[PDB]
Amino acid sequence: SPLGKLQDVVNQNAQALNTLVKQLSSNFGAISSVLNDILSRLDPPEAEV
Amino acid sequence: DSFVIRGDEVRQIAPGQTGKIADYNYKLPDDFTGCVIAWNSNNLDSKVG
Repeated sequence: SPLGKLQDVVNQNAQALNTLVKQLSSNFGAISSVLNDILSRLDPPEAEV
Repeated sequence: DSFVIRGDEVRQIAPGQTGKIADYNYKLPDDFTGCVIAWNSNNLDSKVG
């Protein structure tokens, strides 16, 4: 428990990286998170949007 | 650029439009800047037979 401060620093950094990686599964209003799916199922102007 | 096409295919003369005319006859780039002008030519371009 005494080393909890050092473990909080490691945990915060790990959580931040995990959140950043998890954000790649977010559509953000797009049809799909996957870029390849968007390119395959849409024409290039619609895909670019 | 001047050509004669069917009335249905007028929509295909646009950036990022997929059609028989667009794929194999006249292709417009997506980043194209300019004006597409189309008018009916039935009276002069159509003959009987």
